[PDB]
Amino acid sequence: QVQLVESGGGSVQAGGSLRLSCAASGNTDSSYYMGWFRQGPGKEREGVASIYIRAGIPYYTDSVKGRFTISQDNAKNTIYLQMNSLKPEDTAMYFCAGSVRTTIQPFKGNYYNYWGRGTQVTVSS
Amino acid sequence: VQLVESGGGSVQAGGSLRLSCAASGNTDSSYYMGWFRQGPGKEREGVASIYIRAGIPYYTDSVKGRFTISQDNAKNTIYLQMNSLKPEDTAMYFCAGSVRTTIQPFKGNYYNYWGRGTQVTVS
Amino acid sequence: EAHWTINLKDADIREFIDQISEITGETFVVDPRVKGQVSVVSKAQLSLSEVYQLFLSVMSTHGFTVVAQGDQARIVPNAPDRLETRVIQVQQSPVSELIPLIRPLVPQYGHLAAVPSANALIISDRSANIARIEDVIRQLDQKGSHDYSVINLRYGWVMDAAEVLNNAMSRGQAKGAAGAQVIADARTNRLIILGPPQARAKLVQLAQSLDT
Amino acid sequence: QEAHWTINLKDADIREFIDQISEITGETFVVDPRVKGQVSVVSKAQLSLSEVYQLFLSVMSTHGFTVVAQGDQARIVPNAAPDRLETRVIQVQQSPVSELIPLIRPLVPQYGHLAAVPSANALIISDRSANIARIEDVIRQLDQKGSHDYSVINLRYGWVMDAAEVLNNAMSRGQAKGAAGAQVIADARTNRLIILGPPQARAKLVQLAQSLDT
Repeated sequence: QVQLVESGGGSVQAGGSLRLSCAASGNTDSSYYMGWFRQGPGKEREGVASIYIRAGIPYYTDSVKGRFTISQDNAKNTIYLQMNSLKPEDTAMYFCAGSVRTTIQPFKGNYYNYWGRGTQVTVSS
Repeated sequence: VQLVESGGGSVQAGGSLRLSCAASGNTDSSYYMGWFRQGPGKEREGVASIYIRAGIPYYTDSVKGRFTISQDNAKNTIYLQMNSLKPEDTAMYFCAGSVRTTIQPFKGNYYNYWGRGTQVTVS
Repeated sequence: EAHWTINLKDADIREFIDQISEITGETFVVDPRVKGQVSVVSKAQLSLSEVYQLFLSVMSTHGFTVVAQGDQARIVPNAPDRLETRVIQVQQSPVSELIPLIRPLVPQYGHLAAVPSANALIISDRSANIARIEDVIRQLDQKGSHDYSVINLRYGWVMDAAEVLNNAMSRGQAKGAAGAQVIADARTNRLIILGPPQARAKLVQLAQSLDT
Repeated sequence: QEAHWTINLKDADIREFIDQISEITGETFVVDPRVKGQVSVVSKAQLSLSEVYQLFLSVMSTHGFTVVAQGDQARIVPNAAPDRLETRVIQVQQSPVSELIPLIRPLVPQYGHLAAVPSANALIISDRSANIARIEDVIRQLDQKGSHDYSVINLRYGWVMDAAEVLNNAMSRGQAKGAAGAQVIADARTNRLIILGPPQARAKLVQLAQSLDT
């Protein structure tokens, strides 16, 4: 019973940056991972970044590695996604999900349980 | 099947002797050929052993670096050159053949074919 | 291209096997004598084969072996157990070169394996020693080609010489050539001296000094 | 007084080797039916019961088999390469075996085996007979020395066998009135040279290898 709220989305030009935020309502103590997912119009739901809460272990897809950075603040109960060198391919509805499983595939939504509403990210030419 | 020994004798301490052991009969089926010393009032305890196929010498600590076991597959004989001979080395020397691949080489039970003996005396 | 992340803390060995079976698809006949608790830390996402190599490493660490009895896999026992199994991502160095340098730090009860397909290390040890080993991997990872000098110690104790040489690479006690690294092989009582060629040649002489 | 055995086999059945281990050790083994093959064992040294058991494990490991203790009962089972491999027990005389392993491991392939028997100061080497003869010639050269302090040079653009052939050729062409025998061991698998000998002599040979690296 842990709701998630996303903010930080917006419209930017290529080579730009955005800091996405994901606030957890209850206590993350019953959830091992908190990841970021994105869906693009006519594109399937795909995972981009994931963080093992207990030790702050980050995981990224090759297409986002060295640009994006997944961070957390257990005090403020939020997880961040620092998106840099943004390409127009990065345009999608960004979702943030929590996982109550110890071992998963951090870039596949089936392994997650609570989901957020979303934040539109638009990168232009 | 039958082994003949020669080369024994009486020598002073620090001396040397070369023993020979000639084999006749079933030679192909014997992996090891050794040297055992049966002293008077002393147990039969082996001293030197040779793996015929590869000429692998095995020596007991008491004789190592002083004694040398060699062979001549053509002349079908074994040799034990005893050097730096101590008076403790005085014993009736026997030569035995083993038909086993694995064995405690310094233990007579592992040996089948045997010879008469050669007296070695160190004073 | 499925990649998995195994993270456990004092989880049942049977749960780890169920997770391996979920990933790999391979079914295991667990012997009843197979019991205990496992801690896994995945600093890297892993491939199925990479997951199977992890499984074997965990099994080996706790004293269990996999038997393939008529196309059927079976975990059977062998003859501190609050040991951690970590998957560490080596970034700039080929893992294979790294193992010779890391093996001296892993104890007899520990485990160390290479996953070249993922350029990662599977190490099993005590959590406090793993933190030390990762600090060594991090220091090593920087350098290009790890050329080393090996000093077999005759009078001195390797762990004494290692702590002395490393402490001497500081302010109160200076070496004169830093950027060098000392790795202590207790098993063979030898020091593995690393770092730049000039630096490394100085540290060698300092270890010799103690060998008097 | 402590019993010493000499295991010598040439293309003998694996099951015969196990019966011999069971005769020596006294330990009874439940051999899995999938356990099959031919083994060649060469004992250049006599071994104690514990030393014989370490040999057994080495032979097992070489052929892809593991020992399982299922309810106080030992069982040989197959576990996760040239046709006929030889296992040799080599006696190291003047050098502590533990010091020579690192130098010798680069010569032993992935399919091979190399273990130390420090209680007997002997090496257990599983490889093909032609390679064993080579490694034995390296052990012999290593043995007849004082120190085993060595330098490892990972070669970036040069070929290890070219550098090794050149460094040894510089060595053989001439050496000083003083005795400072150095050694070059070439690890082709990883492209590096292991340099051995006195500390002063070594540093010189190290620089000669770096000049050929291009």
